[PDB]
Amino acid sequence: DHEAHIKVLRGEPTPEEMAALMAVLASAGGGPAEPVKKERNMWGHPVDKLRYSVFSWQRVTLLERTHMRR
Amino acid sequence: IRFCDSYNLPLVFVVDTPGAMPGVAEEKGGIIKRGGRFFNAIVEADVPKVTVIIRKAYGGGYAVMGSKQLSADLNFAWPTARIAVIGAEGAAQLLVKRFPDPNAPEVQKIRDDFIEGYNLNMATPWIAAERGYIDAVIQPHETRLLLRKSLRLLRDKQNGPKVQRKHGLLPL
Amino acid sequence: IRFCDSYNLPLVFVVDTPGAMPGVAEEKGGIIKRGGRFFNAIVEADVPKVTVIIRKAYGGGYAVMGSKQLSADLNFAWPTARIAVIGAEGAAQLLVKRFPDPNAPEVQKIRDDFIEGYNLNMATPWIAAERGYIDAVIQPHETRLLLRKSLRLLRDKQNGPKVQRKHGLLPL
Repeated sequence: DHEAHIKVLRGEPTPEEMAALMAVLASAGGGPAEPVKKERNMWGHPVDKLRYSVFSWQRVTLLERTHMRR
Repeated sequence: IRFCDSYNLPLVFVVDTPGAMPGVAEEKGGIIKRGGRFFNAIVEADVPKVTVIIRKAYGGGYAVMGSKQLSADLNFAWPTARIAVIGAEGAAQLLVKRFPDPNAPEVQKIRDDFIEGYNLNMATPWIAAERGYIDAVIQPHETRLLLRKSLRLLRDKQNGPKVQRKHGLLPL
Repeated sequence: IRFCDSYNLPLVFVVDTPGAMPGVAEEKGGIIKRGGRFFNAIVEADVPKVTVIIRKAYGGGYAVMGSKQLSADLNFAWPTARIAVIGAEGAAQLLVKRFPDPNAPEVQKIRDDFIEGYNLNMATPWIAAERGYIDAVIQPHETRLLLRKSLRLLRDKQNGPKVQRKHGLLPL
């Protein structure tokens, strides 16, 4: 067991106060956890709009890396 | 260094060195070319480079261990840092070999007073700080969080201008 | 090789070698990494690579001196070429490591017969030629004009597929 739990550091609520608290906190939860449906779409990415010198090293370290990083 | 650069790992240099090892066996073992490759690798690399000097940074040790002049990005020193071309003892020998002999404690006194003056005025953080060869002299307890701040800033470093070509040439 | 590749000079390899020099002094001197760097450089180079074997090409000498397997472009051999994993005497020596009685006349007869057979059937141009490890066996007088024709063909060589990246790493 290595999840970080909610801790009541001070105070001792009754079961009904604990239930009210946890229901409120869960309603205040951040919604869906993360946007797992996010999809890669590199069309018109800003790095493709830059002018690069034909001998520019940023062709390797900026342009190519941005296209290839996954 | 070359491996870390290929895999985009930032480099942290923690410096406390008199520099290259002197001696005939080191010369014959190729210390010039191996130090050359060390200098080459550190300038070649594109990753963020941050340096913390703890005591000694003499000569080639200063230069190679992520000095700003060799393209390190951020340079910090603890107040114990000593940045110089040569240590006090080496400069003292260079001085006193001009006297005919250590013929009396006169020469000892001359050495000791030179060494005191040199460790107070030369081999210090403060000249390099005045000139901006190092970006800051810091209290040692700052180091961990300062490295966090620095490498957050440097996260997206783009190294240039550099001319793309087949490759650079190492001293080999 | 790295310099020549950097300045686009074609490479001509002219081979007559038993391979790496054996011994404790060479091993301690770094022969493994230095050979590794020779291999690395020869494969890294994009320039045209042409090879002529004159006599011996044993082991790593064969491999490193512009073998086709290490991406040499055209490979020729004189009829005196001898391409093998080990020379006849080294093969005979391990032969005689078993049933070792090296003082007897009969084992010296066995060595002589083995060396004769090996230099007739194994350490030759012909196995490599029949497998296509080399592109041709040539009369020695052809070499100059054949080098001209070959490097004219290879003049516009494009080496690929290669994945562009910061750099290649090498044993260092």
